[PDB]
Amino acid sequence: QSVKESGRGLVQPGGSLTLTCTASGFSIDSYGFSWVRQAPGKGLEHIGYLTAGGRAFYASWAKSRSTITRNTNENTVTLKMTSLTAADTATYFCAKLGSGNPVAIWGPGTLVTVSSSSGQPKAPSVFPLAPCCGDSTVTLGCLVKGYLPEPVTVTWNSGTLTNGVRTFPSVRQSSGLYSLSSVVSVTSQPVTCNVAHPATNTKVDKTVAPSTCSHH
Amino acid sequence: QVLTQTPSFTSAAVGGTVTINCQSSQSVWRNKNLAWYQQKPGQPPKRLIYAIATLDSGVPSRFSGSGSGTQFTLTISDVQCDDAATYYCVGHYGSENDAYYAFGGGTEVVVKDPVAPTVLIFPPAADQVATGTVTIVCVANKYFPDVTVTWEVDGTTQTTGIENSKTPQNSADCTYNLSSTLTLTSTQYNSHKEYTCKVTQGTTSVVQSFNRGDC
Amino acid sequence: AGXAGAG
Repeated sequence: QSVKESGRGLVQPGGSLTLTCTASGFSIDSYGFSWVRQAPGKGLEHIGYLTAGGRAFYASWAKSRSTITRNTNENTVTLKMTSLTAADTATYFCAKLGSGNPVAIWGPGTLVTVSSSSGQPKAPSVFPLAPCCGDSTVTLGCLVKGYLPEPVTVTWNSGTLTNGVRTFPSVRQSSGLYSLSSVVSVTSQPVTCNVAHPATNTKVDKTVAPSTCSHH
Repeated sequence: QVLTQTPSFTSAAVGGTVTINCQSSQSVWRNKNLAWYQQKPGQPPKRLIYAIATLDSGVPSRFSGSGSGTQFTLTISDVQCDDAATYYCVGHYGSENDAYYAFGGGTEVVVKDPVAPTVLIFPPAADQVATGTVTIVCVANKYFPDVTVTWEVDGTTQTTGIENSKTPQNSADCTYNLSSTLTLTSTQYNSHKEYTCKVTQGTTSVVQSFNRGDC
Repeated sequence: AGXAGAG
């Protein structure tokens, strides 16, 4: 009883997006599924619904350039949208909404960046954050700069640090590239921030020294 | 606009009461298929209520749904920090051979408990400067209500180069955290000495500063 | 019918 979205996260205007929703723990023809999207800092908006019986219905704005499809062999439902503009940059969800029935099921979402002015995929440069060399409880962090597309995942000591761990929302920089930062409150351990960029299958591990001093 | 949700923004102290209303331009399927979703920034929405008034799993009793026909209401009593979120009504519509959904525009719910921030500043790592670009990071910890950030470089107020990013209200204490970054070229960074971030909440300012030569 | 469009 879960679904997971997958697909190319960096697309160009004029191109198309293709997003696949794969069901786990049940068969995807047991229920009707919707595609829903959320543009940055905007509300949820319904794209279309594939009924349990297999008919697709589209919102008026999406009708002409969207296609929702089902493959019961692979246990998937698929969204394709053409004639993309930057307005289509958004998080896309497949979901059984459960407006009136006990079962509701949402995927984690998949972040689609539509740009031709942002460049090509790019793995992040990871820089430690530490207080100035001019001085036991200290906040450290890592700046994850200049990646494309979203998302990155940041853990500290592989997730075993949790106290005062704060990972801030990414920001789309003027270059089209993304950046975020993450801080942790530490009190003696080698603290390591683990950064993963799934789109390029890149994993970085940066040990953060307690200060900017060169002697660490 | 099939579903008109009001208000767009509401606010309460811990233990207060919040009401959100949803007006539908036509009846929902079976006069029953209306649900309420809770979304926190950067997370998938969570279903609170379905079939107008049935609570989902993991939903506290202080959430209540009601209504009928074209009018629906969600109320939250004894509001808690974990209830800070954006709320959406979602309706199902159609006939025997047409089907669709509509979301309301959404209601931001802010839960109030005032706390003044502390501020840290992080000089650029040594390996940044060689790239031609350096990003200085200022963090405002654990605060409510919202703050403004000013950057000063040798007393000169910075008017561009800034990126601010805020964590949603903490589910335990209602507070925010803010990340503010100033980005400069390496030439510019090496041309200046004192870097200052000033965080202002109402009238109180908090300041944090470093000198490039010290780090 | 739990949803519309069931035909």
